[PDB]
Amino acid sequence: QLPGRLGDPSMSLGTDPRTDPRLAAALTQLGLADQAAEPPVNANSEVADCIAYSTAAEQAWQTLFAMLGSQGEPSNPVDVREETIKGRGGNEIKLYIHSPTGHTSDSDPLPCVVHTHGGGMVILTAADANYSRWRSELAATGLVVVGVEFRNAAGALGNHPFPAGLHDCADAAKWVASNREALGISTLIMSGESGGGNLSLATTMLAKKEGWLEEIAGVYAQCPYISGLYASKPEELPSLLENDAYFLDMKTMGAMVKPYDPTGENASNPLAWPYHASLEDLAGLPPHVISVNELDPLRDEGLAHYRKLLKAGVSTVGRTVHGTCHAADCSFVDVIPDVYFATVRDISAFAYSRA
Amino acid sequence: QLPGRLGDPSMSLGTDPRTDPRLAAALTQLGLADQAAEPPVNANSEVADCIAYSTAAEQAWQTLFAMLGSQGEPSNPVDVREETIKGRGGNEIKLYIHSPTGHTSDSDPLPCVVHTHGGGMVILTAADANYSRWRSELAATGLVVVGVEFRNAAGALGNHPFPAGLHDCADAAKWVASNREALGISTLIMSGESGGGNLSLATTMLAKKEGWLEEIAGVYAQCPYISGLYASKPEELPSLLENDAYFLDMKTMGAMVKPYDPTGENASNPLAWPYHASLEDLAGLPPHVISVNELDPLRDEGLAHYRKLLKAGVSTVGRTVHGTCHAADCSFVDVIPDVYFATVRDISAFAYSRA
Repeated sequence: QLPGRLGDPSMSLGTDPRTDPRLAAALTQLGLADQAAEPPVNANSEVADCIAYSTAAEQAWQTLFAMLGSQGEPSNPVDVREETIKGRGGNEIKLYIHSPTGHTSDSDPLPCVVHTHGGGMVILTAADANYSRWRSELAATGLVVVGVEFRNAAGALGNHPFPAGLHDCADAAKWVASNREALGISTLIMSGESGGGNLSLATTMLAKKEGWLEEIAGVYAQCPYISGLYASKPEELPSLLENDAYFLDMKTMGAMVKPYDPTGENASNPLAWPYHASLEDLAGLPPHVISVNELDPLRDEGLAHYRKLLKAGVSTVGRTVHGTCHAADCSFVDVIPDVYFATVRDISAFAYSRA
Repeated sequence: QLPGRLGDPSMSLGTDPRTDPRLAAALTQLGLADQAAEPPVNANSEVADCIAYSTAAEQAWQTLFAMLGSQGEPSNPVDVREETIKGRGGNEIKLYIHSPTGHTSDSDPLPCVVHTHGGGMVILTAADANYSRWRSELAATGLVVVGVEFRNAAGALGNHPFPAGLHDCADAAKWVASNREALGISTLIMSGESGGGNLSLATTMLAKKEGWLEEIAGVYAQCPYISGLYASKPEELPSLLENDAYFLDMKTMGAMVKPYDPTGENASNPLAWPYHASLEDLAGLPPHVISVNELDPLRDEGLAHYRKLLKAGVSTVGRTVHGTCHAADCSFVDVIPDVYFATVRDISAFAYSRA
């Protein structure tokens, strides 16, 4: 039998023999083990209706993710402070700066992660408890972690289509790069998951285009949401069928593409959807790690991009995190702590390896 | 198209779109990118002929690994010393002990890895350049690494069938566990690849059987060679077909099973072939990481074991290393250094996480 829904169309995260049983049990309690429901909007819906749907959904997702993340704290003490910087267009960008307690500009410099959160570039915020927890767990390993509060296509921080969020992430990375002494940092890597994996990849491609690529020492992109092809069911990406409605569903994602690119004119623009990068777009980029989730419909576009990076001559490591739905290793610290912390340690070790 | 030879029976490491192109290029120059040849012996061959073949094959593998493994040294200085201990039956077991230069019994204790090398439990030695390099690279991250020179079923260190090598690995681990102060170590994990993945898993199961399980804080098993089913195409293990003759040839491994278990009486003994463990056999084991290679015919038995460990309630992380043939991340340091060191960092971080 072929895996997932290729072998059994009725299969779900709750019934798939590949799911980590601890995660399956937690998903069942959250109502997320069964196949995701069909949404009232899709890729053919009007932009305004796609925006409204995403905006209406945001709080419920925030509530769910927060409870995964608010019930504890890192083993080592961490400080968080806020800084506001100016975007290229004059907008104010909030940064959440996480560091080990006692770390100052007089300390031995630590590696830095510029963190770009998920939510499909459309919803969720850096202030959300799951993302704050993630940045603090990273900082606790001996890192300065900068959480970018970038503009979103919808929701509380909307409504700002591509390239607004990308520009904010780029401007934040540039600020970090020009404030190394003040932050007490050595090198800088971009990292994030899902829509944030997209933004970390795209920020680095943009740095190349803008002549500041040397500031970025590496990229650790988790479960990247990078094809934009969820409405088109491309044959080259079987995971879209195999794991459809495993937390994420094609129809919902197809609707969520629209707020990011309302005209559709960026469907093959690598800065909007990195999966579409040419070798030339990637040439000369610093080392990358691409980390995908086994039971994720986005798995194959992440792995395809991993292969593209290699073809372009980029130093690239590719990792599948087994037993996990989309982004589970970024959030489910109370249920699969071994998996969660394996990823935290991997990202931190990678950051250290670039210094 | 289905992946690898499932979609195209003529596919090889050299033509598979999944292969890391750096690895593909290196294999092509070595003449090892094409499908591996049909062996002169198989599972139907007399045991004596399988032993003779295995013994004859050892030199070719050693020569290949020597060139991959001796051309450099760790970034941090490492000392190596030798200690000889007594096995339970009275044989002498050589240990290669690698540590950061300056590390003594008076230093702050470091985590320890007891390393069990590959070679299908039949060939290769701890003194081989690739294994020495691996242990030194691990030590360079801040570890004491103990390389066990266990008895083999064939070759220079033969001919000792199951359970000889297993007993040697167990006895080495017990010695390390009884000499923590002298070695300057905190915790110890078992780690190794392929046949050494088997031995690390089996050593830990034997510790459970013998009541000294508490001494082992974790297990990091790479590309484990654990089913013993290479002659038969079990349908639950599609990778055996998908990636057959990618570096490893399954008909060949069917022959190499025989020196380990000449009577065949241990084919479903979990201490010889951990894939056959029951849920009760695995209950109570300490945390595991199972790390498989994407383009490895052994991939699926490793992943199956990962899932069984979880079903038995063991804390388990599962990782696929993409772009790689069997064990490539353990040896091809000059060709895919980012992948090689990603694994070194992962093992070390796991060891630290148990202390």
